[PDB]
Amino acid sequence: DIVMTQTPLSLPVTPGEPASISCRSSQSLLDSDGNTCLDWFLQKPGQSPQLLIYDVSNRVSGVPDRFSGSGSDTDFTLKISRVEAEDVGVYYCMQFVEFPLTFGGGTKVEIRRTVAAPSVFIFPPSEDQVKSGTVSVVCLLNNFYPREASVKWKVDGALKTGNSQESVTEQDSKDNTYSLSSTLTLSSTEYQSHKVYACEVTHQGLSSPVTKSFNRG
Amino acid sequence: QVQLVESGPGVVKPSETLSLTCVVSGGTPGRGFLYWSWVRQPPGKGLEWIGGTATNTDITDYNPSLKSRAAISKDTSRNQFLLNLKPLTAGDTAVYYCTSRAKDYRGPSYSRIDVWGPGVLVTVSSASTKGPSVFPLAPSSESTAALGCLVKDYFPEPVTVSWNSGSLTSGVHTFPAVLQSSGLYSLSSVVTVPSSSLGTQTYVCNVNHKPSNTKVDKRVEI
Amino acid sequence: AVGIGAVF
Repeated sequence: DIVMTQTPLSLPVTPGEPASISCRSSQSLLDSDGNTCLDWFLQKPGQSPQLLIYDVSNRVSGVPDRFSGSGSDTDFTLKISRVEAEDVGVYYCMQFVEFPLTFGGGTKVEIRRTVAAPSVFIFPPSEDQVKSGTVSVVCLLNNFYPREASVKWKVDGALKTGNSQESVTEQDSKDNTYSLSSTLTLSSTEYQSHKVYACEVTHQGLSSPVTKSFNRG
Repeated sequence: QVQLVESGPGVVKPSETLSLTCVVSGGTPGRGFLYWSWVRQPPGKGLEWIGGTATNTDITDYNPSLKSRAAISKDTSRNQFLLNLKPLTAGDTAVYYCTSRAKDYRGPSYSRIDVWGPGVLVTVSSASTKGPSVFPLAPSSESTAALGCLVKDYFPEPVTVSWNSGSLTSGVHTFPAVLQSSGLYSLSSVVTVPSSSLGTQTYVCNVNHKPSNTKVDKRVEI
Repeated sequence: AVGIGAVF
């Protein structure tokens, strides 16, 4: 199989600034008739991929001249001269000089906005949950940017690793922020064998980490 | 080539067969042929070409990575083409797309026909259908408060969550589900409101899981 | 090229 390598995996761009996405093949994409068989697709959020550029540099009808494609036999570049909000999504390169057809790994373009610190909340489990046999303690990070953040769980003041899972929303269409949930799951006997539960959040918008805690009962 | 519509079972067990149908609604006439492909995307991952076939022939091209588990066929009289996959692994859970591609020489300039179906999510799992357990998430914050609902240990996807029968939409975040080691899914839905409204406004989360025919409404109060 | 048709 021809290996397609795409860089980067994630590209935050401030609106109006240029973006560049690179793709490589492990073999030449030049076919017998002299065509270089490399296409570019864009998959907008919650939608199917669709064709954006074909044969390295040809724009599909409706694609703005801001998009341009260039390349050699093995090295290809998709350039966006000034990124706009409608450009967000995952870009994929694909070769079709030979079977099997293979795709690059994708580049997620998102809008860069000003830094915004998360609002942090902690939710102690309800009495129903405690009678259920298993307990989930929820930590919410609301409306923050950029995506990178650290969430640490503390049980009776001690760092607790394992038994937690995270879920992140996609960038909000309205304010361009992210929200994140971190859930600590414990057995009920384990939950009731401790007194203090806390989540600590580190984020570029905070000068020092923010801790939210509760005392069980 | 005006439209592609995928259909098939949304959940398939690992011993069973994954069967998908793609119905092609054609466009303006032309001479030649199209190439129809199946492409899949695992949750949060990239695209993988499964296989395909030209409309004029009965020979199918397959991705070797798919271990000869895929069988793709077509019928232009039934304006359809089909994907069959067996045996299955949890690694085959994905959104499956059908695609139609051709170089278009009918115009004054060379152009492309490139059409994708909306895709169908197929989850492969031995888990049994199970309704979710819904628990309130009550505020533990002085200017604004946050409330939520935890919907846990359900199968399969999806579940839908609204607040106050859909009347409350501003500030709502419903998080993507996470697959637990048990094979079930859990998520939370949250909303931020002014704390002063906590005494005057009632907040109810409405949870709908149709695969298990489960509907729950929980009041969330302090 | 492979995996692509041609209409005229």
